[PDB]
Amino acid sequence: LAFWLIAPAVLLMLAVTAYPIGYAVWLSLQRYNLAEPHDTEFIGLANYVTVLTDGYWWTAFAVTLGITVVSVAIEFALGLALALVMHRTIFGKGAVRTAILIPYGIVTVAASYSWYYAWTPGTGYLANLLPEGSAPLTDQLPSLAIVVLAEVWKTTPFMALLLLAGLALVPQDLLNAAQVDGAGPWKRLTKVILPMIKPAILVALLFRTLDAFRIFDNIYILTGGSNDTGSVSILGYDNLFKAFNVGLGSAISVLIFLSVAIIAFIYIKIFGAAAPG
Amino acid sequence: GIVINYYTPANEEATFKAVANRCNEQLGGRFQIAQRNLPKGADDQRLQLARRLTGNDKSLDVMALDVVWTAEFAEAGWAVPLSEDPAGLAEADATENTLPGPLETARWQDELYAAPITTNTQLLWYRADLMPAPPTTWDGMLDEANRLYREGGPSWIAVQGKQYEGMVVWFNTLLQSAGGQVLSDDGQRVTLTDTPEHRAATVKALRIIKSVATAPGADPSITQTDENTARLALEQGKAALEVNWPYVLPSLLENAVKGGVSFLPLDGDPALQGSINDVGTFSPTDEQFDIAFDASKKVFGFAPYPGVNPDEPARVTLGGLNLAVASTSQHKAEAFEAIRCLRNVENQRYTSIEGGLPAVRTSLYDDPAFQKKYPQYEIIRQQLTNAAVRPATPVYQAVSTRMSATLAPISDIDPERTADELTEAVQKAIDGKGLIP
Amino acid sequence: AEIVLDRVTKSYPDVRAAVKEFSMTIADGEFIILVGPSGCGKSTTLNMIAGLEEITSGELRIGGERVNEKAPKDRDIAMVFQSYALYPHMTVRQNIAFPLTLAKVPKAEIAAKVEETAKILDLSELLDRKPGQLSGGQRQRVAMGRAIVRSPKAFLMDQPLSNLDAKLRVQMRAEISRLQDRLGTTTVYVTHDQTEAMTLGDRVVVMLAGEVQQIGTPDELYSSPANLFVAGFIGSPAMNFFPATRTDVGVRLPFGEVTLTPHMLDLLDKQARPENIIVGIRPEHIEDSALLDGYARIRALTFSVRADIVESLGADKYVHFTFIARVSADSRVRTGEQIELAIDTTKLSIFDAATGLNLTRD
Amino acid sequence: AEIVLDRVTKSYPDVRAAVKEFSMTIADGEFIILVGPSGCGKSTTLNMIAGLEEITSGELRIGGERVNEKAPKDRDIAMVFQSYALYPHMTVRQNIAFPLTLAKVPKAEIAAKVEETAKILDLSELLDRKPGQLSGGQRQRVAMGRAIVRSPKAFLMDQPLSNLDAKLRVQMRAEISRLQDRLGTTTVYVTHDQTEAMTLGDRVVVMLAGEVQQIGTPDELYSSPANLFVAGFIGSPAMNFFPATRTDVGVRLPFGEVTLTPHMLDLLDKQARPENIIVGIRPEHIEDSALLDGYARIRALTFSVRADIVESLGADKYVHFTTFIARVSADSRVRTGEQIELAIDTTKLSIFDAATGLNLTRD
Amino acid sequence: DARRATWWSVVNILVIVYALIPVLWILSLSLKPTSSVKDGKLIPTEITFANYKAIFSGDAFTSALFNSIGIGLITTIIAVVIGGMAAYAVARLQPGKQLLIGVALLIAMFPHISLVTPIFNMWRGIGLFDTWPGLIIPYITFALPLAIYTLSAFFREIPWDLEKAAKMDGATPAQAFRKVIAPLAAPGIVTAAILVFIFAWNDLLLALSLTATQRAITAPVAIANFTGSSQFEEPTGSIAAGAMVITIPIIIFVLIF
Ligand SMILES: Nc1ncnc2c1ncn2[C@@H]1O[C@H](COP(=O)(O)OP(=O)(O)OP(=O)(O)O)[C@@H](O)[C@H]1O
Ligand SMILES: Nc1ncnc2c1ncn2[C@@H]1O[C@H](COP(=O)(O)OP(=O)(O)OP(=O)(O)O)[C@@H](O)[C@H]1O
Ligand SMILES: OC[C@H]1O[C@H](O[C@H]2O[C@H](CO)[C@@H](O)[C@H](O)[C@H]2O)[C@H](O)[C@@H](O)[C@@H]1O
Ligand SMILES: [Mg+2]
Ligand SMILES: [Mg+2]
Repeated sequence: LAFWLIAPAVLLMLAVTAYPIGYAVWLSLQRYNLAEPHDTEFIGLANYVTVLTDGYWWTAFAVTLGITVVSVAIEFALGLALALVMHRTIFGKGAVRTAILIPYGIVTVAASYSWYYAWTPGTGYLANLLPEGSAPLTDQLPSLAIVVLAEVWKTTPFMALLLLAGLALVPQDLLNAAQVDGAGPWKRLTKVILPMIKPAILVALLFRTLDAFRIFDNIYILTGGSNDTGSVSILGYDNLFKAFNVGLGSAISVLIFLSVAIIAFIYIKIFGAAAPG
Repeated sequence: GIVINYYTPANEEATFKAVANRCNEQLGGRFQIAQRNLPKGADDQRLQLARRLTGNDKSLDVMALDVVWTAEFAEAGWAVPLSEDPAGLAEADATENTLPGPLETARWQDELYAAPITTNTQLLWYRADLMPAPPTTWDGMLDEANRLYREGGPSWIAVQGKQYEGMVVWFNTLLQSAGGQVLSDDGQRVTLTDTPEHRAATVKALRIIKSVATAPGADPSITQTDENTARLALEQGKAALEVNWPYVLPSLLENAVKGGVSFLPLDGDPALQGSINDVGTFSPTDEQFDIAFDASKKVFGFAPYPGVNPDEPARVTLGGLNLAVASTSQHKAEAFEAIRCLRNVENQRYTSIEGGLPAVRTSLYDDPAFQKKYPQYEIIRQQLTNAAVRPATPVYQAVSTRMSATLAPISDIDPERTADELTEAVQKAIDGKGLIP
Repeated sequence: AEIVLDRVTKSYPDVRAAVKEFSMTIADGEFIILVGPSGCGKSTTLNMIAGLEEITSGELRIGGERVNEKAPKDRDIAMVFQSYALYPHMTVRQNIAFPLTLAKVPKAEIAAKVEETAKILDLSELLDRKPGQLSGGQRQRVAMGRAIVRSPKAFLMDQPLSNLDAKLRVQMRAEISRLQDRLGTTTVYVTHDQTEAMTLGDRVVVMLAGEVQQIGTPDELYSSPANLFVAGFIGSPAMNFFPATRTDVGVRLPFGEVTLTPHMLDLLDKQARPENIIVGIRPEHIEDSALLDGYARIRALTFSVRADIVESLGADKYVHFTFIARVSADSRVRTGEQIELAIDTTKLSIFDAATGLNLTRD
Repeated sequence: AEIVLDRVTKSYPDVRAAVKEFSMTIADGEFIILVGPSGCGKSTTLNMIAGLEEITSGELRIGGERVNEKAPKDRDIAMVFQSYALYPHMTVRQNIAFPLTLAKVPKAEIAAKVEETAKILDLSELLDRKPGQLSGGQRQRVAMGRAIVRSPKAFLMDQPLSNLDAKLRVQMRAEISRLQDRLGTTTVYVTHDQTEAMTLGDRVVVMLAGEVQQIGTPDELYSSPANLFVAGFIGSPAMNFFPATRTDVGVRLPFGEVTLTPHMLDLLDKQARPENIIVGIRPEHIEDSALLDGYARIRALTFSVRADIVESLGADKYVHFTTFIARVSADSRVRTGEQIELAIDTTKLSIFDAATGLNLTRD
Repeated sequence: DARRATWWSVVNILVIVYALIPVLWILSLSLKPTSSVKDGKLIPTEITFANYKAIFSGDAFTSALFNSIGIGLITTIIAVVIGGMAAYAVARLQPGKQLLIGVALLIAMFPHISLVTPIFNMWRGIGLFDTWPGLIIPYITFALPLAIYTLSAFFREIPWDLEKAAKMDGATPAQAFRKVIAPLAAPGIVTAAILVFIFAWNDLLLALSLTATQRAITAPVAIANFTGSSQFEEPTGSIAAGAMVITIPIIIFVLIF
């Protein structure tokens, strides 16, 4: 069976990864400028030894690291809470599940504009709560903070729905036995519920950690590239469409692709649980 | 049929859509101009054009590219040399009635690559009820703002402060008005400090910017102020002094007759009702035009750009739009006819009087009724005799991006340190070093 | 703790009562078996006492107070479910230990009690396997392990030894009965194995259709059942039943007449005499009428029938007629053979054909 | 179909074996009960026969041909699991009728046999309620029912009646034999509750440590146990055992001596007698020696003991003694702390090798 | 039982308002007149609908919805029908090797900036630039990894005894799936299709780099490059109305489910 069954899917996948990613590493080996379409030549590691060395890359990298690890930590922690109350609902039958979808269902650009106006000084409902002269969008660490808060609100149903699906399999007898051996809610949650759901949390938290690393819209609208900050997903876009350096912009693409592939490897290797075992 | 897609800045569309319609009534149905939008802020216009060009977009017909990109789009071959012209008429119509300066920006290595359609030097704007006459110098603006701050009024000096081309137009204006320059006339050499006089100008310019960025009662949002932020602030009445281009008027009289302006309510006046048509065009009878304009002079006014040194007339930087036919386009001869159509004198007139953009054909300066209908005309044409130019090189947008990145956030500027940063960063941009921020 | 139940009731969507107004009293350190048929109210009650289920009406008192609202931690009972559900995410070496870990027992003290428990329940070793490696007769014992660690206010064991070989069962039946006595802790237990129930029970509580039927030490349930169902349900094979009519010294059967002792003739006159009566007897009280001694030859009624089928079980045969007699294996009877049967008049029991109660109950 | 097994073997990581060179045969229409200790390898043998688990080595033959690697569909067995797993969403009817739906049977006939299954099984009302409403023996009934509707070549069953009250057990037990005989299909039953095995089992197989120990009829397993383990493992309570030593007329015991019958002496003259004999007696053969008649006495031995403890299950007194239970008839007047005298017909004795455990009196 | 029910209702209301507040802030900004969009107050007063009609007097947003719902619900199915076959194969048999899981994981990342770079070059020579046959190809390549890794990592964990029972009753595997797996995997698998629709309808970065004309301008990019139609007036009420009309298919769908 199974070697007939993969064929119609892998047929496409293999092509649309192999040509683009292979062609990426070729372009990164060349001097190549969008304004000079065939008038530049092979250059070895020149794009790497420059992009790995400049100050701008390490800030744009370090900020996506901070934003991903902070936003996933919060998105996970609130993800359990939304999952538990959606699973053991009583008075909120139907409605409790229904209201949880729309922060996933909204388009991220619309959400980010709403947060941008929420925080804009003298014209934002929660901006009006700050002491005068604060204007938080204008400063680096505050601009990080508001994009964390925007990203966290937008993402939490990604976690909570997957973790609810991961919890909904758990047989009630295991929870009754815990309850009659007197494990209070937190004791069971930690000694029974999480160990049962292990693989589904490491799947959900992996795909979130990746998504939270490659996220662009939520910083592009809320002060894109503004006073350092930014993100490696912005820095690569800019060095391609507003500087015309295909050699350098592809080298940024390869260097992040490798630097995220090791993260995809770590949650397979170190924590073990994934699709195959 | 046949369609010429005409790309113009979003903020220049209420004028350009209505003239494209005028032109479509003139062409007799052979072909039509269809207006399209590029983004609001200048640097995002170049971004979106360079994509459409590079991706071989067949829909792109004619571009309103910014006055400073002509060297880059000619060097890349994306905009046609005017000597491509199928009828042979383009270089004549580009030359025959324009100004020496507007027509010089369209040349790279002698040959023309574009035809001017608009030009603009910025002006100072002021609340005429809050102060008796506008100061002739930046120190005078700081004095009037500091006075108005103590007095507890709208003390913001509204200026372009975001990290974008805007923020760089201001710095080049101070440096050239203080007699310095960013690059040599060959474009090969960095000139913020080839000599102590250029440094002295540079540090003075930086110190002016730092002082207005840091002053008591300055706008806390200055580090994020677009030109649109600046205009609005003045329209919202939060700023008593503003430094913008020849715009405002369209939004002023419009917002006033919409009742959105606190100091100039015109919505309540029966003679001014119906002035704004169904598509939003300000279109009163000329007696209502004069009522609204006189009511504006009674509270609000405008003046030549402030000096750096007392008794020096300001060397204001050029802005503008240059049309060109795109190299990807099929309908080349029709597009060259369309550029010559959009540049006609009655549509130039229309553009300035119904929109605000200063037309570039010269014969309108010889028209007294135009001289009434566009009050700022005299000081625009005067400032244009004295105008500074952005430093012409194909490299330019790299210089703008690297140079502006040394300055933002504006309040942190040590003039000596940042003059050193500019001398390094501009050299690095000319050399093509590192990632662009 | 004592336990007391008054009018306790459970109902479900259909609403239909799973149990209707059960009531009993259990002293501190008693031992109770809640025996009954598949549908009779049991696991449901056990889950009500454990607090894993809403009491629909009535009152439950434990340890000197009413506890209807208290949560299952609060009640400090321990249980083994019918499903014997283990966690499949911990070796047995902590799956048994688990309650001691919630109780903050010191590491070596826990390990000692755990290996003592592991020897106590004859576990393969302290096997330290994942439960997916075990089967039934190991898994069910491991589940009972985490109950016998705790020493709770009371134990509630739901069919705990249902899945074990007979040589090991009796060993575990010794281990449970020693543990309850050494601890002095109230214990409730459920099984279908009445033979395991009888040897354990200080008191049995036979239940049918969500209703308690009779309560007492087995002696009463075997010798003095209150109705025909209890009389049929306890023992093996089931009680023989025959239609009958009273005589002023005895009773008529389908094959003769038995003189009653005067006590039954008084009680059957003290109660109203029914228009129809059924007589019941144990198959093990029916024997080959050749094998009798003088008092049985005096007291008994003898009749002959054909052994239409026969089976053997060591000390006894079963023989089939029209019914089973569980005759002694000294009988030389073969299949298809006429045999005489007899029983002692004192062992006959008499039942109302209308209300089903036993008139021979003492 | 025929079934045969050829040193079938299974092993797991630690490796250690779980079934070890097992060999057996089942004629078409036979009825075999597997019986043995807890944990000894029962479920795995049945799973490997059913094809739900993989044999390590040896050979399985069904129809007479080899079938080791063939899939569960290829084998045409119906099975009831050791823990009776169930489909949690499906209403009871469908939970039963499911294999008839895999057979694509006309829906009216599926529904009809769904009623016949419920009737023959006493699924009380064909209730069509979620499986979460019938915990306990109601679930186990439904779990069995799927099998008996299919009527395939073979039934393979794993303690199918365990959570049932006695009146249900005996009724179901008859229902199984009726079904098995009416279909004429091979049944391989599995239980470590033994009276169910003895009454069903046209052939009982005893297994220990992953190894077969005796294959035979109920009578052979009761009356010619191959060794002291199987002798003690069959019946309840277990066979009472004593050390013993041979005399030229029979054997010595901890309380006397038996003149052994000439037939058993001829068997004891096969090879030689061991330095110690384990004699063994069924507890239920032991009786009060006051009750015997002359035809038993001539072949009796008697001794007195103090009653260490006493119980009665009605039919029999279970009276404890020590050098044990004597499962005497309730006709004995004994109470604990009294002296009582224990006797039996010595024709009923068993004797075994104290070294290798084999029966010495093997018929 | 008020001690539970009051707390439980308060939390049930809390998550309801927390899921609404930014959507309501969009609606209030949308409905306030140009005099009061600057008022800093959440509760709207003196409501108007001017911003909505000023959008609908333009084909831009409708044509953006018209194409976007198309590409979104084409890709949400036509990728997943191949994703499910390979996910079933990787759950049942061993193509489910560690390397298939690792490759699906890496592509699950394939951060779209790293993919649009090489693509944009390809489409300078190949063309297909503004038509759907450009955009859908990288979209569906983002919609096989999800609809594969999550799809198998969830329904492969269904209980073994029920699968043994299905095998023992003789079901053919691909039909045993629909009869015995799919009816009980569904509450854990409905989410996979929703997460893919919420992606294939709902990204800017592809279309923002790979569309320009009215052709295939999808609803997210048609807001991200948009700014208010009145060039001389405050853009916020029009951007808010834009965001408001953009939400409509999702909130209507969530009210259907
Ligand atoms: N959650 C539930 N929903 C609906 N009905 C239920 C539920 N739980 C039990 N019932 C019904 O109530 C009855 C309760 O069964 P009960 O627990 O008395 O039997 P039991 O103790 O499991 O017997 P055994 O253990 O011998 O099988 C069942 O017959 C069942 O039909
Ligand atoms: N899934 C498994 N993995 C590894 N070893 C196993 C597994 N199942 C059983 N075993 C081994 O086989 C032995 C028990 O086999 P089996 O399951 O046949 O016992 P059983 O007799 O069926 O149990 P029961 O007493 O419930 O009838 C154990 O000693 C155990 O080591
Ligand atoms: O004058 C109106 C024009 O404003 C924008 O252009 C500005 O961009 C730079 C300054 O920020 C200069 O090139 C230019 O002089 C400025 O005017 C806008 O991009 C144009 O479309 C407007 O015509
Ligand atoms: Mg077993
Ligand atoms: Mg039960």
